[PDB]
Amino acid sequence: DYFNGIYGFATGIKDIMGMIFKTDTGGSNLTLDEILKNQNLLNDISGKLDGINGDLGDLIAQGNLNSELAKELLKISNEQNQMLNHVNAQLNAINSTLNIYLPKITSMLNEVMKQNHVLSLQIEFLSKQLQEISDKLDIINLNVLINSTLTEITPAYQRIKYVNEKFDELTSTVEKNPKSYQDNVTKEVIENLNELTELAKSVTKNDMDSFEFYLQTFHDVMTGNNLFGRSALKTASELITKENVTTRGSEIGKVYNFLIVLTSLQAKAFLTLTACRKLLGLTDIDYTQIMNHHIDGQKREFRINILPTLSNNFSNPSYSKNRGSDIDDPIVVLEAAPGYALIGFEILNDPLPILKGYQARLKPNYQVDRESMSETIYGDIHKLFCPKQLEQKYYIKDIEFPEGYVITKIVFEKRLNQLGYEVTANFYDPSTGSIDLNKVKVESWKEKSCEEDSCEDEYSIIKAETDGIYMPLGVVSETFLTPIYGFGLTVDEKNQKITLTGKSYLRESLLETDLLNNETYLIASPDGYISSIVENWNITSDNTGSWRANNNNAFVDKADTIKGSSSLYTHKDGEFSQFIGNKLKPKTNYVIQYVIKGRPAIYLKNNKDTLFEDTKNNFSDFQTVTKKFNSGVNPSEIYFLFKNQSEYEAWGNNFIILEIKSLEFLPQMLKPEDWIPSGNVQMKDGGRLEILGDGYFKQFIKLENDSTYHLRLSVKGTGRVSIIDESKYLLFVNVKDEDLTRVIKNTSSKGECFIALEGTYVENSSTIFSNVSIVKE
Amino acid sequence: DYFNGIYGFATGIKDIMGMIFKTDTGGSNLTLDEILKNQNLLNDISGKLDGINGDLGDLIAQGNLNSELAKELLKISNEQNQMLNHVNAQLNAINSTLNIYLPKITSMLNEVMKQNHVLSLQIEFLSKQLQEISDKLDIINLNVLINSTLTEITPAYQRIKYVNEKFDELTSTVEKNPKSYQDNVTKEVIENLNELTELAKSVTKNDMDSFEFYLQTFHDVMTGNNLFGRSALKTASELITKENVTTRGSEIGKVYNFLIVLTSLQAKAFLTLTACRKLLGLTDIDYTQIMNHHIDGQKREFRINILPTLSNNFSNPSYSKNRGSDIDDPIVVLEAAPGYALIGFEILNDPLPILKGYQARLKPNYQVDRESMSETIYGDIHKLFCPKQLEQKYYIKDIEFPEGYVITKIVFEKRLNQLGYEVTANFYDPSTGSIDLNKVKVESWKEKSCEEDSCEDEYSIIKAETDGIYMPLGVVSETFLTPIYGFGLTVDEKNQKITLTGKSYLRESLLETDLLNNETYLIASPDGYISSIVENWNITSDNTGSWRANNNNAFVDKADTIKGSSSLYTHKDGEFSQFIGNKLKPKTNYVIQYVIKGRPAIYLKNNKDTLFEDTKNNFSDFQTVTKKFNSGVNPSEIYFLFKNQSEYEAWGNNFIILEIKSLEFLPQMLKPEDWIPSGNVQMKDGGRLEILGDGYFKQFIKLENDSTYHLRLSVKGTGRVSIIDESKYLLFVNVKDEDLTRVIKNTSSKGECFIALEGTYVENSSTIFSNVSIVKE
Repeated sequence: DYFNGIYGFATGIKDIMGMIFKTDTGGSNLTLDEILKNQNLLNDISGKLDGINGDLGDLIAQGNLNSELAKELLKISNEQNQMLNHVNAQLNAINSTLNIYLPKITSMLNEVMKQNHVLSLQIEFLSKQLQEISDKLDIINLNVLINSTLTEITPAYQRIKYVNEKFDELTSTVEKNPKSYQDNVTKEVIENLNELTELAKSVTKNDMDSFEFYLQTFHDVMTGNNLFGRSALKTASELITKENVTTRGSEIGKVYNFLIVLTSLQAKAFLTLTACRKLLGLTDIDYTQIMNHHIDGQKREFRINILPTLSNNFSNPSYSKNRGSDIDDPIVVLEAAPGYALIGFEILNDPLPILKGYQARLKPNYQVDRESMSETIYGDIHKLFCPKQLEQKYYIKDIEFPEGYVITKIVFEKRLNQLGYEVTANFYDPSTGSIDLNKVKVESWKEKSCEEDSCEDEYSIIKAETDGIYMPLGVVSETFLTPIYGFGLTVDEKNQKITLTGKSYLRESLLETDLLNNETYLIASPDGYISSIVENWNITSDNTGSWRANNNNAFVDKADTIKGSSSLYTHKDGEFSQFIGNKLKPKTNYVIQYVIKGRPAIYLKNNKDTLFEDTKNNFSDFQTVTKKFNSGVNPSEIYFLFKNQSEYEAWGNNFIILEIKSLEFLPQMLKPEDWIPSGNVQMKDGGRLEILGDGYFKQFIKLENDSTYHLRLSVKGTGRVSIIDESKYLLFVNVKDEDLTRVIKNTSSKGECFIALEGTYVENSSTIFSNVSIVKE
Repeated sequence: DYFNGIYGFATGIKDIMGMIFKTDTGGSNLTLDEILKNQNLLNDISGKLDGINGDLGDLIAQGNLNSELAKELLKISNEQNQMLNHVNAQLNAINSTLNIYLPKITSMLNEVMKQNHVLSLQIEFLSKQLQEISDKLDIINLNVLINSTLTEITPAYQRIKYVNEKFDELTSTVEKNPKSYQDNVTKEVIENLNELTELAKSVTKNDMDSFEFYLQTFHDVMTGNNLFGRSALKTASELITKENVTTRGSEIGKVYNFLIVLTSLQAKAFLTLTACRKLLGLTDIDYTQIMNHHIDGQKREFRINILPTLSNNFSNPSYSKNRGSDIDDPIVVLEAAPGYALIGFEILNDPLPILKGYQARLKPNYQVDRESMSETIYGDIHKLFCPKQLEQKYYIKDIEFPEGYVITKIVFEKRLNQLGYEVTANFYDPSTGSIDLNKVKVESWKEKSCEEDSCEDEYSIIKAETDGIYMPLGVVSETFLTPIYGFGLTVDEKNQKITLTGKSYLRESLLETDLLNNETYLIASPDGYISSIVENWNITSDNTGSWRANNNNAFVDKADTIKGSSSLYTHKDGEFSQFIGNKLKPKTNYVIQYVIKGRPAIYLKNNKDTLFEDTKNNFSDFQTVTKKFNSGVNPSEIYFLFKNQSEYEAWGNNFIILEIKSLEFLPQMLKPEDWIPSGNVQMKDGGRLEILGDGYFKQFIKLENDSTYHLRLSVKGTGRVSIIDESKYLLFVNVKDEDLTRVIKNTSSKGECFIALEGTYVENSSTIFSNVSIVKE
């Protein structure tokens, strides 16, 4: 969805305050002292004693009686009236409370709970994100300045977080007015009474020589007004900018995220304080002024003396050793739509090495639209990034366009292990969010020698080791998706690892909107996918939409196994159905992912073939799994079939399936169609040209004198290859199972030559070729 | 301005504490500001009694009874009414009591806030300077002490600062005051019993095993009466005096700033305690004596076992790289008026490399007068400190003097890149001030004379790189200006750093005054200029006896503290005229400096020429401008014109215009007037001998065969230098546009010896030399 930034969050908390600030208390002195469990018991005493006292008082008021007897009875009347009066006073306090106050207070509290929950959904993400950041940071070589802020802040932070947690949860677990805690029977007045008493005790403890001291000093330490003025913000900046912290997002991303965490903490605490006050008696204190002032102070700090020092450069978070190829010329294009813009990348490998690219339209001041977003998946990216036992040329540049431009299309080129690329940017307007389509800039070469002389040099090379090259792995994006104006590759072959890097507009993307208190619209980096062919794959709304269950044991049930999320539940016959055939293009790969608990029965069936089925694994706690498959020759009828099992209990949701864009290649001289078989030989889909025994393939191929040619191919099954010009062997090599790498030098093929793809000559032989590549140098 | 020391601040605090100790009413002379508790109790009793009396009275009104059975009821009614009159007397007494108590309290708090602000203004400056240490105190290697001490001290410090800020909210109640000062006619009884409950709470949090405790233990640690001694002050010194703090002032100045901060904090906290206890009823215990006790204890500690360990040495704060020169022999004289003495230096670079020095009279015990101070600006000092393209010699020579002596004139001399300097001090009486003019000392470069004839030894040399050397930059003084007895230069050509350093009387300048609580008239080190040809150069307030507001809207924008500090204001016609043509001297460079916001029209003219203008750069908030300009050929009529750039609103202040002392040179044998124009050649302003096309300048010069000579000159225009005897060419070199460095050995002279400054045969490019320097070695 959206994250409306710290200013919008503060406005939300201020509106919650303005709501609770007004409603009512009637004074009503909610002191816990009231026994509050004898509203029944005292009533009996009150009634009986009232009757007795009335009878006796009327007997006296009859008059006409022995004088001293009258005095005696009058004294008895006085005593009884005193006892009864204090008793009914206690009862009247209790009952006045349990009729006037608890309904009012319960209503206001129930109201404050929901909006609190809503605002907590605005930072749920960054919570876990800062948890992860804390996991991967090391404080070696810290200065005394660090220990300074640590001891200056840690108790206040401890207690502020603790109180926010405790109160916020107690807002929920307090019975609401349905019971009204009334005298109804009992044990409602044990448990709901215990919880109400605990709420009372907590809120009471918030008015003393503490917790308006803790809040204030916390704010001060943040702003950096302590005994020698070292804002914890700055020391956190220093700690984060220290390396070994290579995770998603750049410096600015991480520090701003930190400040989001802390500011949300402070605002939550202010809300809690005001709620406590109103929950007690009187003297409401409009804290909104102080809260806004403190938030603006911390933001001014962050803006002035930290932000201009940080980098928007962001790298892949991890690496991975992988075996790629050399006989191929893979070319990859990531071209956003004409009205779109690149907004980050991601590399996954678990189904297969896959680069993913997001794209979207732009809103002013470098803000992204939630919709119009799109994820695109690409194929064997390792084959572009990884060799197989041969060196790799990597041209490395810090390509960056001028300000106002946005990287709009990144095309990759690997030509005979020379890895360059193409970065093209368009013009964009921050004031209107509009991206121009008629003012572009291009970058064809990827070094500094071409940067200063337009001459080809200054790449870097990697000598292919055995196990595999450390290729990029993980997410390539800022913590908040953002159009980038800088990009580059910075491989360090010293240890055989590659690294991508870009420069983000995040700085200016926020400096115009948030730190100036305007409507901010960011988007947290999507941890997983965002779209799917399965419509409403994210079943949560208790509605199936295109989903369909043909059995009442298959139901939607937002609280399938828990109210936290829905996961289509099926037991012993439960089947969730969805026609999906119309969207899967034939002969195309697809990756599948879903979070499943139990052992469900999953099917991709067109009533004739089940393109995929998994019915084996049993998952206690919603294990997600990912598999792949290629669409059949005609999947136009395939359904989605979430069945339960033969019989079992099943859970499952977020059934994501996406097209894996097949990897393409550069042109060559060879053509998979110009081949000439010679009996007992059959070519395959990938121009494989398998020798089915005794026979061969050939294809006439024209050469020139002053041109160099690189012949590359691999075979499945032993065989041979021969380039005979007309009688002379321009080449003749025996190959068993390996990648041919011969490079024919300057030689004018007389007339025409051809490659006699002759494998071995026995009956049971199968010499299958892979990549008939005669790429000319 | 002025600053009256820790003792003066304690005097102010004690004065105000006495003031509040003597102002109140009684009433609570028998109560404890439970005036309210008894007041409400009495009110309830009056209400119930009145309700009873009403029923008795109307039952009487029914009448129709026996006389005695009525007359007895009549007597009972009389008794009840008299009882009600009695309680009404009591309650009216209480009403009048609190009705006097409250408004006096309000007025007292008003006065407390005013005077507290007036005092805190006198530490506000030196509070900020503590951050100039904060940024550069990244100190390590003994951090265990500054972990222990901080972990032990910082809670009490936080709490004290918090309590203090409760008096900004006191100021908020001061703001409230005018809303209820007028309706004090028995309406306050619940109006102004609210509207201050914040304070009524804060004060209650000043008892009971609490804040008093924190103040006490804080004092105890600062003095160092802890478990193991080690006052936080000692470790604070051990931190601040170490590891490249490299900011103005010495160990003494900085540690003293620290102690000023701490003692000022404590004094303000004691004032707050007593102000609270004067409110909230009364007990009237003057903490005066205890406060003076604690302050004197901390001062005794600081004097005894910290002050001796400190040094009065101090470096310049910053360096700057600037291409200097070797063709010039710059001589600089820094001499005070006879009744004055130098108190510190300052190097500015922004409008130009410029050296500033302050000189002033003396108050006894090494103190300085406010209005006797004066600033002086000298020219391009890089020409004195930095070479160009050659080496340069520097007489590192740590001059000193006996006590009672004070530096009075420092003369700088760069001769053939030999940099030495003569320092001339005078004698002075610590008592009565009275520098005497007849007991002087001169130690120029001959501190080696006592043991070695080579007075010219004990120096160093730097080789000029292509871009210049790190010349000193910033302020040369102690945190408080002070006549210095020590001075020297300690260049480090290992990193091309030139360093100025001296010794300050600070130790003595205070050891007799502040640790003895006497007068302590100090001056904090300024941060910019303090004098200007512009009178009231900032603004006084509402009064611009220097300025002439020709328009009406050309008023003072804030005119009183509302837009922060003073700023002239102009909009749509606005202008402030001020005739200054009498204070400018023709053909003299003058520095311009001022702070502005928005779009102003900067004008310096005599209605006949714009000597300077700025009509652009609409700044966000009060940006300062600093540029340069030369006085025209006749500035007698010029005056200032701060107008508005355009229809917009403008702001501006701190208009500074100062004369720059042009640089001076040692004498040399070549004379400009002795030049012989021989054919279409004329002299220039800078003595440049413009060779108009063809021709040459010549001038007879008697060289001697005993000494070595040095001719140097830079030219504009292709030319030839020609030193010929009557027969022989002693020198004949040609020059295009560059400098010239020639060393002639024993010059065999034949009487007719001269140099002919000849260009080349280019009629357009007039050959223009710069420095006719035949300086004799």
